[PDB]
Amino acid sequence: ETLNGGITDMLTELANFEKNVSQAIHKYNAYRKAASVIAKYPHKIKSGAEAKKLPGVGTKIAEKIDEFLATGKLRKLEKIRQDDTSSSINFLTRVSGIGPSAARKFVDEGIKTLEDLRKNEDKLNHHQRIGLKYFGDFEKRIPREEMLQMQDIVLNEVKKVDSEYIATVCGSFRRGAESSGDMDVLLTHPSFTSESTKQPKLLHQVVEQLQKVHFITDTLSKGETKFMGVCQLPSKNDEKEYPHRRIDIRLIPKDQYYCGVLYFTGSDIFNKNMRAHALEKGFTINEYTIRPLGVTGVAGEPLPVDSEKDIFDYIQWKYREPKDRSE
DNA sequence: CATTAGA
DNA sequence: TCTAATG
Ligand code: NA
Ligand code: NA
Repeated sequence: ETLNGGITDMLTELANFEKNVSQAIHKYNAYRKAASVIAKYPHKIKSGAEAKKLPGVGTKIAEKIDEFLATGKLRKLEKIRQDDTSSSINFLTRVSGIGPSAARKFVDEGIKTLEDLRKNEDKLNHHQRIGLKYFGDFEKRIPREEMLQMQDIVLNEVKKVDSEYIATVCGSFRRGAESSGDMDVLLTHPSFTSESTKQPKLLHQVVEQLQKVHFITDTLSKGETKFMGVCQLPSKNDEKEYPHRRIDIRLIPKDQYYCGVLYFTGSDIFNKNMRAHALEKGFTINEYTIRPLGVTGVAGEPLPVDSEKDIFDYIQWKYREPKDRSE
């Protein structure tokens, strides 16, 4: 956590680099397990050798450990950091739409800068057009103060269209968070669950609603169960307009909400942990259900969930307010 | 890890 | 169809 730090940090820098600038999935994956393992290690790694005894700890990495140990640096690290090309890839990637693959290809052609990107908005697809457009607003944090604003409105039309809908705004937002990156609406309806062959409209109707009023301003992607877009809070009585916000709304069988909700609310640690517990407690937890464990090794049969509680109760735990789902 | 664009 | 990008 801090004794293993530099090494893990360097190693991660290292993986990441292969993965993006290069297309070295393997090495990348090498750097990572190592980074994983050296990380677990209970002692100060004092040399490559010591490190090396580890699993996944090859000669190439160990070698890298020494140089890092001896001098507070690493050439290859220094070299890459410098690399205008590699820098370019890292950068372009921030555009929402742009991944490593496109990142390379773009560079290839010579689009390294934002400006470049613009000059060639044609080379870009709708997703990346928008990504490009709201580049600033997309990088910006979301004050909870706004979160409430957005949350508010959302619930309004939701109910507006059909009183029957149920939306929850999952994430850190839900976990008290002074700020969030994007809003996550989990949605369901009773007229939709596990079997009941959809009602795509269900998603549709609302998106439409949200748009109708001007909350939704752009569609990044809309499928029959996962809408991915942009939104914005009415710019008041002028002088102050709102940043374009990332928004995602997903449909869900009313028969899987709570777990889903449970789940997407986190935190990542709380989940894991809770999850780990449900195991002792003879269960199985996952994004959609909760199954009773059978001795043979495994088992099925999704226990019925009406609220975040049911799940709790099931595993017989203390209902934890989202507030304190921190871990 | 599953869902959507796209080509 | 596969292959990329999101989360
Ligand atoms: Na080894
Ligand atoms: Na990106």
